[PDB]
Amino acid sequence: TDYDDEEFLRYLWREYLHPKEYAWVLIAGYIIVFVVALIGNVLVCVAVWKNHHMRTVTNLFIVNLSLAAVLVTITCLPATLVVDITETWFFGQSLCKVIPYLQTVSVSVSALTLSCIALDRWYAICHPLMFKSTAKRALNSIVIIWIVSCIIMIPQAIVMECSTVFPKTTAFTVCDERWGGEIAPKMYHICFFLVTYAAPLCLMVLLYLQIFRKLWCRQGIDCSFWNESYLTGSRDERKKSLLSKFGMDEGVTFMFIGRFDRGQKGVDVLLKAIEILSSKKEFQEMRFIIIGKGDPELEGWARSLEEKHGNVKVITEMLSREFVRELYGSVDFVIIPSYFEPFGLVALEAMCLGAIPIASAVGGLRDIITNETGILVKAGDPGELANAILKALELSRSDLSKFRENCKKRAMSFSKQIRARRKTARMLMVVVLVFAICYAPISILNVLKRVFGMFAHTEDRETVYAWFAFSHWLVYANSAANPIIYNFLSGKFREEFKAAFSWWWLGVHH
Ligand SMILES: COc1cc(N2C(=O)N(Cc3c(F)cc(F)cc3F)c3ncccc3S2(=O)=O)cnc1OC
Ligand SMILES: CCCCCCCC/C=C\CCCCCCCC(=O)O
Repeated sequence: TDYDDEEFLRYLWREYLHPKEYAWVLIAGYIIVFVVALIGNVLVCVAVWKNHHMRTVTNLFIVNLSLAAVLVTITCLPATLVVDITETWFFGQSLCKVIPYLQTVSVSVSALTLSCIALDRWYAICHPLMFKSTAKRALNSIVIIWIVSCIIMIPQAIVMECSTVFPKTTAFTVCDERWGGEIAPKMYHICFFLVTYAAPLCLMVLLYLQIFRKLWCRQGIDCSFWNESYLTGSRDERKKSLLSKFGMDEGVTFMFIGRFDRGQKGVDVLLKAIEILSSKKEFQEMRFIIIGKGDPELEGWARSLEEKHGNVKVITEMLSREFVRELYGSVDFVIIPSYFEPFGLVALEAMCLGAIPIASAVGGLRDIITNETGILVKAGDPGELANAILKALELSRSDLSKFRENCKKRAMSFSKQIRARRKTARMLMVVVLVFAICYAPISILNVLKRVFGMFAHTEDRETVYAWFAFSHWLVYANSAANPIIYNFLSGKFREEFKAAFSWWWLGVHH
């Protein structure tokens, strides 16, 4: 008649010493999370492996984010519910090593996968080469993440130990970390806080802040304002009216709008090109509007060409938003001879209103301007810009209306891409924020406990064990939350969630 088999009876003989009866609010909260995390995360894998349009690098990682969340929801979640209520280990020495090893590996996989998503997004949106990763490269990085996590969390499995604690007189079994010397655990739990929480979050905040700044602000094209409908009449009716205001008659109009910079916007390239062209009879067919302020030398050069030629006009005063809109929907060509332009907001603004851009083949403008929607040249070459202004005149003897419609369709198509990339970043950023808030209490509490040595001398252990149990539930709640973020913030996931639910209950879609 051996009593080694029964640990639950020994817990009943001690149950009176530490009652809680907030156990029902924790059991209810653990069941709710268990169902939502298991249903939601499996739907994530299914929705990606069903639809081949969904197999993007961002989503393949998101599946590897749900694979680790299903692993803990099954193996680690029920064991945490029992321990945080009974304060006893009922699962034996072998599972005292495996279960905590499975949740440290899962926390490492989750931090490194979220960092690779930010990394992949930054190399695709911010890096000047605009890298386009493949599904093969995303799966090999996924394999490596699991290999790395399984190695770096091996010391945790060695350290866990299941021991019977004798001090009323009825002993009970517990599973905890057991280190030799109080010097190694403080070193390790610093390295755990860094690799799993601190270092990834600082990396992702720095990568997503550059992604937010580019997509929201630097590429923030307001299509509600830069629109064709705000104009009146036909384009040649607006052009000749505009020229007559500056004392010019009809002619192919060229427009520059930008600061007079020494190295950047490139008005010095345009000023050099006008002097090249000024020696030709084709010059008197052209009209130039140079709008800008800045370097005093280039100003004097622009006012010197303005005095000499009657088809050059320089505007140095501050222009209203609607005024630049009137120019874009009037002039024939807009010249952007930039040395450095990583966003090309001027091109999107001008093409949306019909202007045909003659721009440098630099990153922001090279992406937007194609072979059928404008003319590209070398950034620092005034002679190649002079040739392009001659080609724009030759083309302007025919009807340019076909090119204007291509420009409007290309700038709108490019704004759709920005708006699509924006929604994906906003969704990923919420996931990160929710990851930060969910792991914040348990990461801080384990640093204060294991490194700083807090909670050792207790004033009241109820509040400390309550905060510990609450923070532990929040970690599994993060696995419940992410599929809800995908449903609220991604239309591709939302419809695929509805199609998998309709098949599962009704069989109505498939
Ligand atoms: C599920 O069951 C058990 C879990 C644990 N552990 C644990 O509570 N945490 C808390 C924790 C964090 F601090 C940070 C974080 F990002 C995620 C976490 F979950 C650990 N904290 C530091 C190192 C290793 C672990 S841990 O081994 O995962 C211990 N004993 C168990 O059962 C006997
Ligand atoms: C105490 C130090 C422990 C070191 C843990 C740091 C783990 C980082 C190592 C590998 C992370 C895997 C990144 C895979 C590269 C893929 C790049 C990509 O395409 O995003």
